[PDB]
Amino acid sequence: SSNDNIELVDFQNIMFYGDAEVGDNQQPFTFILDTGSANLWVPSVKCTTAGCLTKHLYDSSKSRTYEKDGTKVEMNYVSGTVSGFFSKDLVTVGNLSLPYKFIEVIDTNGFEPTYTASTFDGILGLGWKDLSIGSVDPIVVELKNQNKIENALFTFYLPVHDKHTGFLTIGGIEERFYEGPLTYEKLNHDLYWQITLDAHVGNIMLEKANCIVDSGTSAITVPTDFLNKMLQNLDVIKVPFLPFYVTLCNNSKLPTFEFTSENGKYTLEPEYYLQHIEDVGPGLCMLNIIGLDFPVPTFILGDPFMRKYFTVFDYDNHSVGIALAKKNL
Amino acid sequence: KPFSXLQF
Repeated sequence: SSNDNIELVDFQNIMFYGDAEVGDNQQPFTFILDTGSANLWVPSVKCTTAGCLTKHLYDSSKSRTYEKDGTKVEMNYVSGTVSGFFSKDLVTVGNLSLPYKFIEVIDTNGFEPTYTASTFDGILGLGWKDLSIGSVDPIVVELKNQNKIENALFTFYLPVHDKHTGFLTIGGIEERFYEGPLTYEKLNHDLYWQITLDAHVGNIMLEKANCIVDSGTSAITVPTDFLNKMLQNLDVIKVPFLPFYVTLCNNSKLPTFEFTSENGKYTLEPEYYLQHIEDVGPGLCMLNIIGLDFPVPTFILGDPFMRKYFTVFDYDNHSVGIALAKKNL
Repeated sequence: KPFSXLQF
């Protein structure tokens, strides 16, 4: 109530979105609210690539507040690349506004076929400054300095398909979202929302694993080596060439992720990473887990995790809070 | 590619 709330809706279960506007005239865009990146871009009316033909385009010539920058920038994500140029204008998230430096994307070719397929216009990073390009302070941070929000923190209470919507809450922790104690974990760097936990999936163990709480990832990421072992006798096939794992939804050998710290124990039961796919086969399910290797063992605690656990991203305390989410408001 | 908008 005394905080900024953005509503979250989840359609297909690939990636949920949020709305926000750029420009003094409230030009509307659909954003992926990404804690894994630190920039905010929108497809420009200068965009020449095909992905833009069906997206909401920003037209700087229609906003009084627009302010030209022009320096070229490129964005590289795990899933793709987009390019354009910086610009400056009034960004509005929820019921708060502020002048901000964003990217007008004119080239999407390096983000296909995902971009055209998906139904979002751009991305809105919610990470740390160091991670950004063009030394841009996080929105939530700026909002705080400007005395526009109580605290420099934001929370995620993810939506669940065809059940209840979600919320991005800026500046305050609302207890309405969870139950039980909220256990804070320290970051090991002010780059990613990355903390250290022990990963004990079944009989496989990774002590002091690098963990990234990330709203921009639809799956649970795991080091390929670890995924292979982890599933070694649980009656789970890996598609011959296709990077998926199909299994029976009822498969009693499905494991439960268990990450532990001094302050908490977080578990992710099958019910949180199983994707029914009757179409393919009656009783079949695909695991929402995927391999992704970093130079140091790392897991990406994606949406499946944040969908069970309410999370607090606290800049002032350089830590991430975790609480069991209320199944319904 | 695994759907992840983490940047490097």
